[PDB]
Amino acid sequence: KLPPGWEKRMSRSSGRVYYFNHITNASQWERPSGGKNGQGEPARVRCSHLLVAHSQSRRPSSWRQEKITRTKEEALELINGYIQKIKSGEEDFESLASQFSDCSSAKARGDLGAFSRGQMQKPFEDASFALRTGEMSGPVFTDSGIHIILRTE
Repeated sequence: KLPPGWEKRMSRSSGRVYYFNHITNASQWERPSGGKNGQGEPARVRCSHLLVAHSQSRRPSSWRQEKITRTKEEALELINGYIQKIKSGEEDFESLASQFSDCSSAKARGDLGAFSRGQMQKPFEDASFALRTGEMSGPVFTDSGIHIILRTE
């Protein structure tokens, strides 16, 4: 029971019963599913993401600032914060991706078009293919920094 990645947990020092995904890093009270077996995975998936980079990113630069100084932890604070804002409904994913993303895709609502396994960084890819149409991920790390993936197709 539970699609690839999913699991049942309980937050530290806080009695919370919810679902967690080891691949997407998504957290939610609601159960992801409710009999669709041998479902495997699609061959292609269109995705949008918002990327925050830190000092250890392969390319500590982006269209937002000539030189990235923020640390890993600081960049993670930002992701979380953007996630908090997305989920609360206070701010949609696209506008946040267009305002703060460190990938040139920011000028495209953060879209990346449909892709298949092979091109993207394995961490980002595994997440993307583990996400379902309309689902959003939790923090995702790659040599580019920390992402927030949103599968559109």
